[PDB]
Amino acid sequence: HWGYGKHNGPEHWHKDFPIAKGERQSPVDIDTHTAKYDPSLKPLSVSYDQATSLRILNNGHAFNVEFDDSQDKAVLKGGPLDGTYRLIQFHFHWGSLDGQGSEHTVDKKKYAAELHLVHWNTKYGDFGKAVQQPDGLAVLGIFLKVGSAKPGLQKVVDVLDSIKTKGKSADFTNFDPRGLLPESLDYWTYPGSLTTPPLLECVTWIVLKEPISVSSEQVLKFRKLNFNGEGEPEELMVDNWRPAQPLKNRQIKASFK
Ligand SMILES: Cc1ccc(S(=O)(=O)NC(=O)Nc2ccc(S(N)(=O)=O)nc2)cc1
Ligand SMILES: [Zn+2]
Repeated sequence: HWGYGKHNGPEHWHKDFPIAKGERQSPVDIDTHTAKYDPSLKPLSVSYDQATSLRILNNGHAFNVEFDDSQDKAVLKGGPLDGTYRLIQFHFHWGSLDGQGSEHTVDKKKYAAELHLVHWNTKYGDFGKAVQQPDGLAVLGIFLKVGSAKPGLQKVVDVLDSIKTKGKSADFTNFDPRGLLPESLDYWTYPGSLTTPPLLECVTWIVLKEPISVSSEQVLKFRKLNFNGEGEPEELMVDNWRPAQPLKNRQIKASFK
């Protein structure tokens, strides 16, 4: 019964998930002047050409577009990563207003939303094992700002009416996640966690510098989703973001000067 409300929100999570106050929690503020360029960081390799999307699910906190991760079909490699990480799902976090919604912040700036492409390290065999490892996951984070529409997002937006409430899913095949990527793959990277319960400290975060633009109409449709199940009182799925957590003993590295 954790959530994003007054009585079950991020400030309450530590009672069920003590790791909420751990040493490598996410998200964080990215202080751009303190992040250090790391010349040894390899270029990021995003290989989504063979992606097989399957389904879209409202899980009561966000919506997940799920992929077939039983073969190396859509993988993330390079950058700070050792080995091959398979795409399992993507989802977003967003606000009730355009001035908030992202989890990561940049010099304390909040974006309207944040896209998370979640990948797991193939050396651990499946997602459940990977989340128990400090290098188990790689999440590619992409900021959304409100401006021009993102054409590649529209197919997602248009199916949302069919998964309005918690527990609803719909077929979502042949979706190409390359249409959600910005031009540049310049990034910041640091060791962190899942940003929702169970908050496991198993994530290498790769957060892209360049946001994508989405239209006001696109984000408004995100905000029509429901946290609640069908036949329960309507509570709009908005402000499903965790705020910035203490950086503690971590350095954020940049791939770019
Ligand atoms: C092993 C296992 C653990 C947790 C789940 S889950 O579906 O209940 N939770 C989960 O997937 N959490 C999660 C949390 C945060 C993020 S995030 N927001 O950091 O990208 N992605 C996924 C499933 C299998
Ligand atoms: Zn997320």
